[PDB]
Amino acid sequence: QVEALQGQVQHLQAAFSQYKKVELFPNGQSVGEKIFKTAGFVKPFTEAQLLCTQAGGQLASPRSAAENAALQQLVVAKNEAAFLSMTDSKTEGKFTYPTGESLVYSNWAPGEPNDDGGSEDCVEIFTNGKWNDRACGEKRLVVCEF
Amino acid sequence: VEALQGQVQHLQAAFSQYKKVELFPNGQSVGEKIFKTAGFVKPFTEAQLLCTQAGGQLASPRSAAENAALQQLVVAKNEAAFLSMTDSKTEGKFTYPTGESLVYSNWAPGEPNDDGGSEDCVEIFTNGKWNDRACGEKRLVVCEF
Amino acid sequence: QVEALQGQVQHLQAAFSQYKKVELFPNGQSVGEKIFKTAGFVKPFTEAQLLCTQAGGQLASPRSAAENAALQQLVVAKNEAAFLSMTDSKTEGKFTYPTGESLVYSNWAPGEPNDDGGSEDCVEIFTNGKWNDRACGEKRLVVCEF
Ligand SMILES: OC[C@H]1O[C@H](O)[C@@H](O)[C@@H](O)[C@@H]1O
Ligand SMILES: OC[C@H]1O[C@H](O)[C@@H](O)[C@@H](O)[C@@H]1O
Ligand SMILES: OC[C@H]1O[C@H](O)[C@@H](O)[C@@H](O)[C@@H]1O
Ligand SMILES: [Ca+2]
Ligand SMILES: [Ca+2]
Ligand SMILES: [Ca+2]
Ligand SMILES: [Ca+2]
Ligand SMILES: [Ca+2]
Ligand SMILES: [Ca+2]
Ligand SMILES: [Ca+2]
Ligand SMILES: [Ca+2]
Ligand SMILES: [Ca+2]
Ligand SMILES: [Ca+2]
Repeated sequence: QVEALQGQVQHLQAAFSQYKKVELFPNGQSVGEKIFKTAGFVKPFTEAQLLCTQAGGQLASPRSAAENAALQQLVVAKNEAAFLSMTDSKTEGKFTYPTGESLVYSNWAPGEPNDDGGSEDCVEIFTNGKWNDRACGEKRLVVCEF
Repeated sequence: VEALQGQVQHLQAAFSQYKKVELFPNGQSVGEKIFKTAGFVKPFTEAQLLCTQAGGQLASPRSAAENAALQQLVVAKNEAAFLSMTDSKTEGKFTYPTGESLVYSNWAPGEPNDDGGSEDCVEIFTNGKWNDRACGEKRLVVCEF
Repeated sequence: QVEALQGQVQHLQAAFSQYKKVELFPNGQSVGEKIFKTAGFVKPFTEAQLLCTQAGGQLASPRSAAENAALQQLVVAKNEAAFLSMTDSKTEGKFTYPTGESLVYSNWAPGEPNDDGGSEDCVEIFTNGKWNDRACGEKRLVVCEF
């Protein structure tokens, strides 16, 4: 019986693995156990953030060079800089994930973050993978992670 | 017979993650039903063909809960969508594709009104309310699975 | 534990069967054990090929009338001719799959392939389903198989 129930499960694993690859083409990227997926359009930080959380995930939060490179592929493909989840709204100069935890990785472009105009508390990632603090009111590519 | 339970556990976790990814950003889950928009507009007939060939049917909200779920997609695309119901067989009596009569409705004030004497299809607005409309018009294609 | 486990697998099978239909709508077509999926946009051959391979698949390669007809439904729906994976770049006049093996099926339009202008080594499929050898530098609908 187990011999049969397992043949059912392994058949399922096979079909599921194929559908996973199909799902990620062409708006997603898998890295480790995390999955980045772009919505394809642009929006202000607040709305971008609400879209991701309501979908059961959150805004892209690269925690390593590999994750950042994975996210960059999506930005490059859509040719639109994207918003990350991190902000320094609570304490100027100190960026944190939505959980309040401090960054464990960063890829700031030379000269950033600079809080230009005295009001750049959000983060965007360029097609070259570098980060820049930007005003939360600007519209950027929406990319969520799951 | 335990390493098999380990596989099922891994599958449940992975499949659960994949479901969320799939629904973003064009689908809405509610109960055992799934609404998904194609992202473009089409006349009723073509819109209906697209859903049936895909193994489903045009959105058919049967409760305040399903309508709210469907409303989220319409609002997201800012484009009214077609429902599956029509009164083309018997004017004034809207039915599902199967044939049964509506078990739920959310008509806007004064609707349905067969305006111009030619509105046998139904569209749902960004506000969730329904309006009977000419089937030849082009509206957001949303199917249910 | 079996009865409780048989219930889980049954639930998984039911949920998966539903999600396969959801996934294929509206850019995919399933035929046999193969799945065709269009990215929705056009690109030259080299760019198209890279996109599919990096996603873990390859450009559409219909190996039968059934597969070709399924691929045709996508091209018709997007109203855009697509690139297939085969080319005769190595040996002029001899089309092969990415693996180098010879074609086991073809659906050439009358008179094709004609290596027009002596520079057509790629293949495109029209909305009517026929094939035509074309210059790889042209932009065509991107469709991958998994
Ligand atoms: O528009 C804001 C933007 O302007 C320039 O590009 C730079 O000073 C950036 O650091 C800054 O974020
Ligand atoms: O244009 C048709 C449309 O006009 C108005 O919006 C209303 O009378 C609707 O009931 C009707 O369907
Ligand atoms: O030149 C592009 C195209 O022109 C005509 O349609 C035919 O000769 C085709 O074989 C050729 O590929
Ligand atoms: Ca999908
Ligand atoms: Ca500040
Ligand atoms: Ca700041
Ligand atoms: Ca800056
Ligand atoms: Ca009528
Ligand atoms: Ca009517
Ligand atoms: Ca009306
Ligand atoms: Ca040649
Ligand atoms: Ca040639
Ligand atoms: Ca030719």
